[PDB]
Amino acid sequence: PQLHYVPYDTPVEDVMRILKESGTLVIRNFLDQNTVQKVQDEVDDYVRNQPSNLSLMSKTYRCEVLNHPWMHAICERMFGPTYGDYWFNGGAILHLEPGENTQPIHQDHVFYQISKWRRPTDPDLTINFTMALTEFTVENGGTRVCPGSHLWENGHASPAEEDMVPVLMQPGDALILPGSMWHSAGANRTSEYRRGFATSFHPCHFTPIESHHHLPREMVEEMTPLVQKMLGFRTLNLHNNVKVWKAGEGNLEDATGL
Amino acid sequence: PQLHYVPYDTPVEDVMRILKESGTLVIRNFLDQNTVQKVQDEVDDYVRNWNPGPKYNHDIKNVGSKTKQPSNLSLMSKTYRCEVLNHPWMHAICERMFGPTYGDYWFNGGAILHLEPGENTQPIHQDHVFYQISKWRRPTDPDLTINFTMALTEFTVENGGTRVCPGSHLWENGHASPAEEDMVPVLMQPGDALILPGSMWHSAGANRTSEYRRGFATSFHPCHFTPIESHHHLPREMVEEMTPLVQKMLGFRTLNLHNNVKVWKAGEGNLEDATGL
Ligand SMILES: C=C1C[C@@]2(O)[C@]3(C)CCC(=O)C(C)(C)C3=C(O)C(=O)[C@]2(C)[C@H]2C(=O)O[C@@H](C)C(=O)[C@]12C
Ligand SMILES: O=C(O)CNC(=O)C(=O)O
Ligand SMILES: O=C(O)CNC(=O)C(=O)O
Ligand SMILES: [Fe+2]
Ligand SMILES: [Fe+2]
Repeated sequence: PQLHYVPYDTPVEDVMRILKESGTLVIRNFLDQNTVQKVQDEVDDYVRNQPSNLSLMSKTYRCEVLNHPWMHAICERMFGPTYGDYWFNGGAILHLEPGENTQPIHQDHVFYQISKWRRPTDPDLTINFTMALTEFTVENGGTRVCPGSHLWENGHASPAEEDMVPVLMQPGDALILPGSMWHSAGANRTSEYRRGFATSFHPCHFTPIESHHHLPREMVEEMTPLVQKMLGFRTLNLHNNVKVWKAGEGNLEDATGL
Repeated sequence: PQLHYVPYDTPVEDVMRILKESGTLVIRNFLDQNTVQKVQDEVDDYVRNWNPGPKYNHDIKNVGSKTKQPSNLSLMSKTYRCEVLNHPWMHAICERMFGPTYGDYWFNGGAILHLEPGENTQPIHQDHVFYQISKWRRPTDPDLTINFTMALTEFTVENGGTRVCPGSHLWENGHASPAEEDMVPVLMQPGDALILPGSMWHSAGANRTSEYRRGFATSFHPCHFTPIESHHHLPREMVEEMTPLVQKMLGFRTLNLHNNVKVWKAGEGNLEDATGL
């Protein structure tokens, strides 16, 4: 167990092996700097002086970020074998004000009640992709992980604060956070904001944190068929090819003429 | 255990008690006959199957293309969505079965259960089999889903009335299905309903009569599970006429987990706020 910084061209099989062994990693140059700027600009345009879904606020988020090949290559190998389809769970902007204290160390899957039935050898209930807007430093509250704690049994006490390993990222790097990885944001002891944005996916049989059916139709039709399924507009296929999120007998996209 | 037939005014505690011991039961007079007949009429009025007259009628113009495929029961039948889904027995049981562990529940799926004459016996199964998380679940854990099978026609042994195996909900997950001789047919009049948790081994019988065995099913499951059916193709006029309870059941409102954490949100607010319900 150890925090690994790997390049963008790392083989997918190496990321999964590091994910199983260490429970987290950082994929550098996950997004290019211009995509990092576009999503912040689009969010700033929407909430120009209340924030809603990131896919509603940012065209780059729903058209570019949610089509990221790394997110889908990882999610396919993590959820595919057991659950079949996956879809978008939630997405937020992670903005730390200067002077913010250390966030409590937690696992993301704690709000799944079925996580208590889960065993550390089972596939994760959700996975998070935390992408850096500003740089992440140990002093501005960058996310801290506890490599290997994803294998701890249910009910294991949170890691001690001294066992937390800060994650250092340039803008565009991504930290991969499976739902079982103990982690928390640090205390921003600097004068500037530490800003990041995240995506999360989970099995299609799980209800997402966010619904996207308040989004206008043109916003939906400009999405790829993959992102449309991610955001809850297409019927999902379980591993047995039994279908959930159906429209009576047929597909939801056929009933809505997507 | 034993298959219990209980009257409508049975206390809620006794019903959940029976569900814990035997894993299933029937509530007599769950619905009145006229209500379940309204659902069928509304379904027939939506599908609009061609009904051949007494003799050939020399049809030329406007032939065919009238029949629609069956959609959600909440879309086809106003009685289903405006009355059946507000049933106090469904919500009393779902509250006590899902509330303490999952918080909110919502609609999972409906079904038109019509057994053809000569239909053979259905494989004996558990309804929660299509939840992969059922392999992690213990028999003492709460159920992953519950089904309410309401009879439209009479349910008999010969017409393939649903069979249950009382107590089989407590078997370990690796347990083989019950033998055919273990199954207990469920005899029901129109309006009765079979209460069917996801862990109860059951199956439709062979319909060895010349008439259809007809009925309707509702199912609910915890709010953190994705329902079989989506209802977001439904017209907005339809959603406005459902109760706030049914709007939450059919996926138009934000759901609350047990720890007051919200899922099915609209960004940071409620879905019903972003849609202006
Ligand atoms: C909005 C959320 C909900 C999320 O904050 C929730 C469930 C929010 C409420 C919580 O009790 C905690 C603090 C336990 C929590 C997490 O700890 C997460 O981690 C989650 C699951 C986030 C996550 O994992 O990914 C980011 C992108 C995100 O938007 C997510 C889905
Ligand atoms: O913002 C961060 O660095 C970490 N945030 C979380 O883990 C969270 O919000 O669940
Ligand atoms: O039709 C019946 O009596 C029982 N049906 C089922 O168990 C089913 O459709 O899953
Ligand atoms: Fe987190
Ligand atoms: Fe069944």
